[PDB]
Amino acid sequence: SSHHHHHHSNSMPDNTIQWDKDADGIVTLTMDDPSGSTNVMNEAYIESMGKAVDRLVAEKDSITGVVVASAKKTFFAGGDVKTMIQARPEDAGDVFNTVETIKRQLRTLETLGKPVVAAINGAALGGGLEIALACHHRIAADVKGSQLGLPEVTLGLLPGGGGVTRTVRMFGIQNAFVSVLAQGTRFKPAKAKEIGLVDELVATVEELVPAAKAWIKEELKANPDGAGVQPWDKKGYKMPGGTPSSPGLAAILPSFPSNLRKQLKGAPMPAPRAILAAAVEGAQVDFDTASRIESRYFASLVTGQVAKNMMQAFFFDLQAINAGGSRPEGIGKTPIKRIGVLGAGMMGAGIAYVSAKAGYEVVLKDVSLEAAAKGKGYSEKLEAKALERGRTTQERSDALLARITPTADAADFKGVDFVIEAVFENQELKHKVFGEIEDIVEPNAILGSNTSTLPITGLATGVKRQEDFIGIHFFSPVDKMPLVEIIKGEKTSDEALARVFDYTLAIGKTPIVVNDSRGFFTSRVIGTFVNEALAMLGEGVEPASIEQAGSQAGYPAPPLQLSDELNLELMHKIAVATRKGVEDAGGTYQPHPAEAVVEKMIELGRSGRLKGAGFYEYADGKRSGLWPGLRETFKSGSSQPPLQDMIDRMLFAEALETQKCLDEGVLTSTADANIGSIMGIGFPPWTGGSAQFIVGYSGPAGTGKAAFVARARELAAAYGDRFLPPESLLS
Amino acid sequence: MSEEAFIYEAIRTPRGKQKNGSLHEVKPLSLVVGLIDELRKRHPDLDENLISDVILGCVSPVGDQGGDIARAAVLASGMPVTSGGVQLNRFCASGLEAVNTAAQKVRSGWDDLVLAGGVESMSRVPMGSDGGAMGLDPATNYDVMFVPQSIGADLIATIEGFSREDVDAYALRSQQKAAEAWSGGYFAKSVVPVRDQNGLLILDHDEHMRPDTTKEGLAKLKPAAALGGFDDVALQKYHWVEKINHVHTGGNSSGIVDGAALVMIGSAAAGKLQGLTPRARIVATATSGADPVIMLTGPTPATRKVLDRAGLTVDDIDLFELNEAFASVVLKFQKDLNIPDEKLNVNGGAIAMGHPLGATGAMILGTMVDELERRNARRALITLCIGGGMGVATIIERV
Amino acid sequence: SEEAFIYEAIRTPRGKQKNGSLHEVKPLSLVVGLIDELRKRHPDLDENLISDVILGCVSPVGDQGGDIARAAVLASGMPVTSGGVQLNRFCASGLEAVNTAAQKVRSGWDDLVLAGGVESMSRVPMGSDGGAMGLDPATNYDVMFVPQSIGADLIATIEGFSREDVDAYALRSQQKAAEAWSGGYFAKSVVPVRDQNGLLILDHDEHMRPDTTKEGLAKLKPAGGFDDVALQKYHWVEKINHVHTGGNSSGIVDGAALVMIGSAAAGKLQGLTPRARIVATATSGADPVIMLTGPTPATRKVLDRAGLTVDDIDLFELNEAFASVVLKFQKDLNIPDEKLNVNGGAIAMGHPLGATGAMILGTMVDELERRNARRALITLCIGGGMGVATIIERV
Ligand SMILES: O=C1N=c2cc([N+](=O)[O-])c([N+](=O)[O-])cc2=NC1=O
Repeated sequence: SSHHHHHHSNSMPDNTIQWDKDADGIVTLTMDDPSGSTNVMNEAYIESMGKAVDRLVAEKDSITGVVVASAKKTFFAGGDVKTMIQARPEDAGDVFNTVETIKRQLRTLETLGKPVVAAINGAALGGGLEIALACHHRIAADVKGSQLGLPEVTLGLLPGGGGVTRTVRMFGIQNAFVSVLAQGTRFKPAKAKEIGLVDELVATVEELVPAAKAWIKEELKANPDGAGVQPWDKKGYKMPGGTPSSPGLAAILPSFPSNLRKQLKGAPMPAPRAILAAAVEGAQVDFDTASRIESRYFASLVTGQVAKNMMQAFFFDLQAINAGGSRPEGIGKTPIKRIGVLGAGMMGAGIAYVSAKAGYEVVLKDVSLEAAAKGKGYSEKLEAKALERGRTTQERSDALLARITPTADAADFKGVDFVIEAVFENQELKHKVFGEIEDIVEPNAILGSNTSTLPITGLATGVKRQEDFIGIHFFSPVDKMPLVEIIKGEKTSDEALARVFDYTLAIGKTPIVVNDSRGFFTSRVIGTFVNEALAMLGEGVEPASIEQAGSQAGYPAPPLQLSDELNLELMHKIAVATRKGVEDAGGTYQPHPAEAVVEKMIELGRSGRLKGAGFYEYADGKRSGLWPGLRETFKSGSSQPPLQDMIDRMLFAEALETQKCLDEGVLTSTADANIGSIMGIGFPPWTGGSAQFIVGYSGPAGTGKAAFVARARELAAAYGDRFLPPESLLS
Repeated sequence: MSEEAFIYEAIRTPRGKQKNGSLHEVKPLSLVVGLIDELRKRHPDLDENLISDVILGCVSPVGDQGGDIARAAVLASGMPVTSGGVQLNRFCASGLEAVNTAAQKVRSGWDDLVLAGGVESMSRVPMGSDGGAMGLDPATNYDVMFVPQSIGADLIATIEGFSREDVDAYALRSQQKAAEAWSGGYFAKSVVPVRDQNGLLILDHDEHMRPDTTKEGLAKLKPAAALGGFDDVALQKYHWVEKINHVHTGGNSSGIVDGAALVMIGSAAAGKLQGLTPRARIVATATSGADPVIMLTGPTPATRKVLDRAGLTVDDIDLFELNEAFASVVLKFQKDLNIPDEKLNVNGGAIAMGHPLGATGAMILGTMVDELERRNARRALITLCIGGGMGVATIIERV
Repeated sequence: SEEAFIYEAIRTPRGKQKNGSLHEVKPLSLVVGLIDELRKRHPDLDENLISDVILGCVSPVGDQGGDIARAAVLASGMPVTSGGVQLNRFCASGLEAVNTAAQKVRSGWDDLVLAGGVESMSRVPMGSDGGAMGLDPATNYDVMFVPQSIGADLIATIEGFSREDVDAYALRSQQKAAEAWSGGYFAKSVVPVRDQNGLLILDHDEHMRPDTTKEGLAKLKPAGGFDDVALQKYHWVEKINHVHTGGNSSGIVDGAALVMIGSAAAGKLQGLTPRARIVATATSGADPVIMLTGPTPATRKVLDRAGLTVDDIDLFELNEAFASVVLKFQKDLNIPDEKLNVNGGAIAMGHPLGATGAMILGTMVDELERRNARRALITLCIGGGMGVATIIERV
């Protein structure tokens, strides 16, 4: 019943809200947390808003309207992740009471009998937007960088401060879930006003509070009976799209969970289904009962394991990387003038597009002008699709394509201070291609290589300045894949790391730093994923089950489909190089059981999508379906393991392989392993990464590293020694 | 388990079609009262005080079908106020469940004479009108992988290998045998024509029938769950299946119709005291189930259980009556138990005449009572699949 | 042939209508919570031997539509072969489910059956399902449809029950319900409701007003021309004395109840200990306008059917729909006052339509065992003029 966290009995949190009442009786609450640069929904805020809301009630006779504003660059962003990530199952009561107290304050503000206007000066994300949604009118400043939304589903949470309950009562169940809640979409101020999230816009922040007080003065004069009354608090309120008992919405309502299950492909992500349950259940009862249900589902997510995985990766791990965690400490800046891409394939053309989209002049060289020209057409094809979708102007798109200069002459790399080679996976080819350009480019130019497997130290011997040679690994398609794997050669200087680090941030991608070792991190770990699936196929498991297993595990692409695009001939020479290194050192090579399946498909002339046929069939450039001869070739169906066994084998192979990379020194931090596996090779976000998967594993037999080892030993006894955990995981 | 339960009367209304149907103007309460008044016409001297309960199956008990429609029939038809009245809902088997529950009440000895049957006016109260604890609860719907019956039937045809021509061949077979049964006079005394408050005829035949159905006409129909996502959900459980072959259309699936059926069940002493002649005996009943996503494989374990409970095998049964909800379900049932074709739905089924959810079980039960007498045969086994993957089966024996 | 035994009888607490604790709880969850409690009582129970689940529900629409019994089977992870059927016989649905389960067990064609009922009246108010007896003018004009409260006021007028008489019965129901709670009688059978996090939602019967006084009951006010309709049939009555209020009538609440029933062999096979035996069941009826007079011939019928009399019965449990109904029943059969609704009734604890019959049934199973008594007779009046009665014997 109270607006405060405690009601009994040293140390109290600071005040974060400034109070000001004008002569008209308009109170301006200015949130300004002194402990940071951004207002956050922490214990200091809850106490500060509690006093303010108590004061609004005590002085209601002398108060005519309220304005909620901020003194930071942003409006209000997020909650206390450090506290919510520590919530144990036994802490469910505390979590429940906290969000109930938070919403009790916003509900009093909402039913004050007076108009409350939010002056949104900057970003209002998560808890910030929830405060604004509790106001009766929302004005945002159309400023650069301003974002509005409820992105807590991306951390495994849900909008627990009224975000679910209010958006559903503003837009209906379907629109609120699809457009705002299910994916936590961020919106620019113009988009926010368009969908109903924001009511009015202003050009500058200085107009906000005056325009807010203006709207108060006009709302009081024009609509005195409905001032400070939300639409759902009026007698004739009718939910958009109907309530679950309305015949129209009831006809399509049972299909909402199945459509969500279609989207998620059966992956174990509990937050979206918790949002759907809270939304629908809330729409069946009054606002207050709906709000309390919202608290129970929220507490269910916060104390769960998936939210801790997601909070660990997408908040803590990402922030450490973005703060230069893998970047060398004392290195300055070196701006880039002209980028030179070698090769106009899918990789080289995608690299030139994301470089031009960032504002860089790119020279796109290939062996023929016809080839380089068709490479720039990749950028024109993406810009033409962004023009139709209306995401960029014709004036801005023309300047983007004008920074791409397709050529076939090596002399056109004159004045280039950043080289990104993306030619065929062959050492002496890259040696030759770099030799033809190392003297034409600037003497301080970075010599980057987009290599998947060949070690950078060996590639560096083909140039003169090996200190400026480095591995800059992108992922197809470059215009969408957000990771850049930076590979440190033995001769690579620390300054070269920082320049590629800064370049990665300039083009809007996330970097990880990896020490030189064949397979690096991404390619080596993703190999164990497709190898486990090809093993199952050779063991007689149904292909349809293998693909279903990969999708229900949470992967963006099933493993047989991914194998057809990695090309099986490339997988072959990867094992040949591995077999050569062992047998040249005098050892005995233990081949992976998948190698027999690769060489089998090579012999049958089905080496992948690039050569027209693989595990799938391809017609007119599109994938048709599983090759019917696949079942007869491998006796599909003779082995029928549990689906979870198939799922765990793929996840554990990568998790175990990540632990080796950490042990061998390939990776330097768990943050790089988690983000690198999520953004690079598509490790399921619900795991929080392939390293987090170990410390946060949850199965029927328990949770944590101990339960991971027990399950790994369970898999090893039934499928092979490769599932045995390393000594680093044992006690 | 002492008293033997006997069927004394089993009648039904004709089934009116969904679109521009003759029964659309007829309240479902009237369809039942009409059958009650027919029973009075056939036995004017029966002491209705000896009727202890009226049990009606109804899958959508809302609106015209809410408020315990069985009790409404007792009061509206002027039956004794001590005759009770209870509605039950066990999805498609509600009609047969009502009969089975009536028979089990007689066997316990604590009931003497019971009316049982069902009513479903699907043109007035569409399937789903009652909402549903599974549909209105995404937390439930997400966990238990809800899949509509039409997709389970397509999945059955895919696994078992029933082609589009196979299911359409059965659909043609159902239309033919239904027309032969009507033309042969088989339904003359059990299908009670519906009349208005003035005695004017409203419907006297199963107007959903398409007796001039051809193989080519069936092949021209389009497959039928139009929102999507359920196929992906289904294949998430049946992960070894790659593609669902949608083969079911409106011509090889049960018809949406209006109708009702009444069955009179009592002990030997009850019928003897009221001067009634027993037509058949309830030998055994059973209830089982199967996979909830495939949903429609429930009739098989319920049939094996009722056979084992009665100490019989498939050979001992003369007639098999299975609800024609979907052609593939019947072909799966026939394939599993090696049912001879000449013994399976010998007078047609729901594909031809319709499937009034809550009443279907009592309709096909009475259809077998009449066909056993017409053929002078001994045993018949009646079964229906159920939503949520349940099964109900009943064995009757001619007396 | 077979004898039917009760092995478990549990119920949720009853949450009130206004600002009730159970209003945020879907009725499906109420049932699933009780299923999970039975599993806790017998974790080694082979659920495959459960052949049906029978639930009473008077308003099977919305959250209660679509065969909520089958939903409980699927949502709780019970075997798909465990069945699931919803039935509606108005107020007796909960007891009708128990009787039907017993009769199925007696027929030998069911081995182990779960029975009970569920009614979330704060989410699905009564009348939400519609109905021909109310919404069809042709048949409404013939059956003389009258709300049950007026039938109760009519009973008090004929039998001569004053306003003080019905309030005096309402007082002892509050006193006896409070004494049963404080005495620990309900400590085992009332299963507290919790949310998905384990947090408590409700652990007691909110509708109870244990500080009720006779002076407070007098301050209450009594509740379409239905008076003229009733007096048209009962023509010898000049005026109906409206003595029933919200304090001497049943409370509108949310709740659910479950009862596990099976044969002696079925229980012995599963290591269960029988608690009581179902001796006999009966169904009868009475006037559909006065409505609530069905229990008297139904109780007489179940006594003759079991070869018993009132003197053979230790406890009488009649649902407290209205005070005059219970006083009419007590007067007709001359029930001793210390044998009637000994642990309080719906006036204090509430009447969750579809679940009530199973709740008061389990209430007598516990009280027979606690008193070490032999027989109890349970009965409920029903809308439309019906009556259901059951006799149980402690084992
Ligand atoms: O056709 C027959 N039908 C029978 C039916 C019954 N019946 O139970 O109704 C019995 N019998 O009573 O044993 C014997 C029968 N013997 C027959 O040969």
